[PDB]
Amino acid sequence: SISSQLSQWNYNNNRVLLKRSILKTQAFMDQLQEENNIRPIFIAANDEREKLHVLQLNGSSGSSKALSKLFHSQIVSVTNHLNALKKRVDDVSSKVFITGDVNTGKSALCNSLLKQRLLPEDQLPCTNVFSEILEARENDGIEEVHAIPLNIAPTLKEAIDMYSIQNPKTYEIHTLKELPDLVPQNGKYALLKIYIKDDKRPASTSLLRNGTVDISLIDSPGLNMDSLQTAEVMSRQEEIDLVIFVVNAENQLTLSAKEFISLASREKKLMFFVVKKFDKIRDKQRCKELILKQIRDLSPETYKRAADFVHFVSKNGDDDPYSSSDPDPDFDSLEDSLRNFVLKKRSLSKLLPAKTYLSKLLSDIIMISKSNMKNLLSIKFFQSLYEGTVAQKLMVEEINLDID
Ligand SMILES: Nc1nc2c(ncn2[C@@H]2O[C@H](COP(=O)(O)OP(=O)(O)O)[C@@H](O)[C@H]2O)c(=O)[nH]1
Ligand code: BEF
Ligand SMILES: [K+]
Ligand SMILES: [Mg+2]
Repeated sequence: SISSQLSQWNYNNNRVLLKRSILKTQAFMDQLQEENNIRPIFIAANDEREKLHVLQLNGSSGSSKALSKLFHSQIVSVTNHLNALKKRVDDVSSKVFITGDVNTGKSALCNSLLKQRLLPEDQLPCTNVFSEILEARENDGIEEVHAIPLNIAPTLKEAIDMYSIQNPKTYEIHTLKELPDLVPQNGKYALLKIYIKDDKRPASTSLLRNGTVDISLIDSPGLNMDSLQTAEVMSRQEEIDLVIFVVNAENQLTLSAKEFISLASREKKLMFFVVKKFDKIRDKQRCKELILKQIRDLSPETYKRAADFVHFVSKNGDDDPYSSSDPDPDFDSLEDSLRNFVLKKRSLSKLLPAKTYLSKLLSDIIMISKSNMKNLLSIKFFQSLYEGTVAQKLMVEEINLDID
């Protein structure tokens, strides 16, 4: 159809423009890394309103060689993030990350979205290993679990990245119902690839076989369990396009939740907030007000669109209650907003994280440049960098993603 073809043509245009800005911005990062290597860069002391958005420098030239090394590792971190964004902008699929504190109902929500009791769901801490659900066409139609062993690479990210269906040395095969035995084994597995078919449902009601976009769901291990587990959730975030953040109604957004949201918000201006266990709350209106106020503070653009992105969903499994015909307008409304965001609003759902991150990073570089401008060799460098990064930020702000 016309409006579908129009979204595709707009999506391709925006993807071209963002890729171009990513490459230019990486060059500025490379230029800043070389300059700092020969003449360490002055870092100003920032109050809270003027704190940098992406370049996390705990230290300043007034109060803090060791500052130079923190800067270098900051640029490396940003470079890795820009590469991850560039991979995502070029990837046709949409990866959805379902995360939150332990025991908020993450796996129950994934079962809800898949309309079956597939992922282990339990009163006590359960999911210790990233569980990615994909349609089985990627695995030649075969429904099974590929369990990626930690011991195939030095780091979990590297184990994940060397997995190939074509190379059996990178995974163990297991049946779908071995999953309750697999998801606790974070001392053994980096990640579970869970391949399923959904052949009895039409594309209109099938999330994984929707017929226009390849989607995978990643069920996260919980926040606030272990330092290593939290660090892995923090870094998996930048390799995924969309976050669904799951909130326990009794606790609202805890400090561990806010630390994740605040880190993800460097690129994810928009994200879903799904509040579970609201059915248990006695003072429902006071609870709802608390949650909404925290979202306003942590994710103001999500708050403006709260009707599309904030949902209260009590569906859980503790005959299959996830494919039951019983009416559930709360879940139905979440499923509809998710499909609309992912399938129809691709420029926003896929590409807004790239624009948001570039905008904030260019801002930071603009601030550093202004701070480092009147050796005189260094003066000319920061004048060129100021003028170039200013122009690039204006170009990124030109890119209009709200065209669907
Ligand atoms: N009453 C109620 N129980 C829920 C809800 N969501 C999840 N549960 C239950 O809470 C427990 C934890 O769910 P689980 O999905 O394992 O949470 P996860 O650890 O965050 O993945 C399970 O017993 C679920 O059945 C909800 O909205 N209401
Ligand atoms: F019990 Be975990 F938060 F899936
Ligand atoms: K649990
Ligand atoms: Mg779980």
